[PDB]
Amino acid sequence: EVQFLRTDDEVVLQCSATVLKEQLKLCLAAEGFGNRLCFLEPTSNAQNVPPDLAICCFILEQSLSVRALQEMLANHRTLLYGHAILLRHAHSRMYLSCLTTSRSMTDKLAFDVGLQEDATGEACWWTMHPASKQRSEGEKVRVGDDLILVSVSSERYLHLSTASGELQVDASFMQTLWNMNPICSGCEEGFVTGGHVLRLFHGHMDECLTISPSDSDDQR
Amino acid sequence: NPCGGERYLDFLRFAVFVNGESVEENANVVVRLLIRKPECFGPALRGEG
Amino acid sequence: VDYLLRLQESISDFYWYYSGKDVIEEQGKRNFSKAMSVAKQVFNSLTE
Amino acid sequence: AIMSFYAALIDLLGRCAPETHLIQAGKGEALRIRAILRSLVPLDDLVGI
Repeated sequence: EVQFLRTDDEVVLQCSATVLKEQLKLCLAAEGFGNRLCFLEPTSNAQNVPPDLAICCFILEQSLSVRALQEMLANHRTLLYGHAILLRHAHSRMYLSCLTTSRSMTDKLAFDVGLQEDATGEACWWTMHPASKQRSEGEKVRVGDDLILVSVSSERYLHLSTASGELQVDASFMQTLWNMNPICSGCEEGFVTGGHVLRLFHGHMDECLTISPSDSDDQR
Repeated sequence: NPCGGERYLDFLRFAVFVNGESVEENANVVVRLLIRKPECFGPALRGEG
Repeated sequence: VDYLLRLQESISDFYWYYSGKDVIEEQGKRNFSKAMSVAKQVFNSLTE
Repeated sequence: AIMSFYAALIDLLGRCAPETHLIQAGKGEALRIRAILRSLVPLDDLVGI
């Protein structure tokens, strides 16, 4: 059976761009602390240069229907097309939202996309829609599907802007197809998994593998 | 085609605005459809250029 | 089955609409009765 | 014709604008629609026209 995305799953929002007649895969990323705006980390050249995947991981905290979201705002579940999802940055724990500020010189109607400290408001919620009619509203979102995200607050698609030389992500009225590639679904207790930060101890010697202190003469 | 655009905009105005007050349902639907099809706003309001 | 799924989604949406309100008015009750009668007929069809 | 089309479009959007009583009641849909209209039409452009 095809894998179905579920809440509490780490995912990376991925888009494809053609630069110099070459397909380039980019993942939505954000630092969170010191920079709330989202950029795009290329991942096609992974064999030669590792991507900074630490900041590209988002957790599907919660998925709701539109009416349920309206009621909740007024006051594991499989993702279904048409529902509203709440993406929380794994590192900073700030929620992906459609910012009111805009810095896109090319597009006047576009808005910046960035992280938000709190989940309050309708800016943090995004609605998934099928990219093609092969899927229909109410169908479970299969892993590897192409979907378009529409901001609830601004009614703007999550867009890849190639107008300028740089590739940038913004909320505009032009739609971009996004792939929600799973990173992890559920880790059984006590087992190591990729993307975990850990210390490598020398057996049980209490010795750990480490680089030299800061300002060392070996340049660390 | 500004002339046809104006005619259809006039019809949409009559559809949304009634007796000096806006009809909320029709206004919301019309706004959503217009934003979904940005070319309705005309070349000037088109975002990219 | 597809029509039943559509009807279930509509009923769930309508429940979400009325969840906040303390009491369902007569029009809401009537729409509930119509939707649930249609759902009962569909369930009987599947059973047969 | 171009000016007539743009005037008709702005008129239609203004009509689609939510009502003041809804805005005071703070209805989410009304505030969202007003924000969308404000984003579409800058105030400086209206003042200059």
